[PDB]
Amino acid sequence: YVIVGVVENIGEKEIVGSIFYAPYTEFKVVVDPESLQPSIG
Amino acid sequence: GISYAAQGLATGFSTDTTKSVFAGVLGGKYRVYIDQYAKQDYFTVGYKGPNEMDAGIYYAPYVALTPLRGSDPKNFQPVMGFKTRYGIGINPFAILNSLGKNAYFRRVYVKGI
Repeated sequence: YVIVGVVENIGEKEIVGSIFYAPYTEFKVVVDPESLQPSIG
Repeated sequence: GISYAAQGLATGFSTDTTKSVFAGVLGGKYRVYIDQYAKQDYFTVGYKGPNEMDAGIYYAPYVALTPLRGSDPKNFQPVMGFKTRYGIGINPFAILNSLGKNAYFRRVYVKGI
């Protein structure tokens, strides 16, 4: 398909959009040394 | 006693046992080591020059005694260990070209002991 639409702002705020995204931080990467397999999540 | 059993340790009542290295030199010529995993009974004679390229067999460690660590939440028991990466090989003489072929070594099966 094809989509046409608009994201727009008033000053610094991206107030206009069909979809909005708001990440919550305080991308966390950790090592999990479970058993013999210290993988990264 | 040219080939040793570390008799000094025996004398001192096992002050060590050091059971990991070549025992000593037979004939004043051959450095001799115990195969602690020998399957039947045997000896192998081999040559080694001072040059690392004159061994006939190679072991070329990349990683050695690197610790491993962690924990098991099922019971929260520790995980500890060791890894190595070394590789082996021989003077090609052409593994398939190794079996019974490497001139640097001669293996004799021993019976009657």
